[PDB]
Amino acid sequence: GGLTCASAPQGTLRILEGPQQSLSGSPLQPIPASPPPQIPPGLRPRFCAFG
Amino acid sequence: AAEELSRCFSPGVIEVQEVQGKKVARVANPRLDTFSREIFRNEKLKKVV
Repeated sequence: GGLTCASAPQGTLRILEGPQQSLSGSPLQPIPASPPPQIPPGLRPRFCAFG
Repeated sequence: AAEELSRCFSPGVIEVQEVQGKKVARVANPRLDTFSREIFRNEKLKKVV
């Protein structure tokens, strides 16, 4: 138990978690565009001129 | 063109009728028209009325 000074280390291992990327890199999934306003069907001339 | 003329007016003023089998248009009771003036947006038929 003299606890002498040992030599300098050769290198460094570093352990850390890696993320999973099987999900991302996929084609994007955007929010679907709301439709442009379309005229309602069944619009008729309700007003007829008097006389 | 008679059907376009019938639709560019109020329902009732243009009587489109099959005389020969072909359709011709005539004014029938022009009191019904509201002057929407929609015939003036049809470029071909704004010269015939």
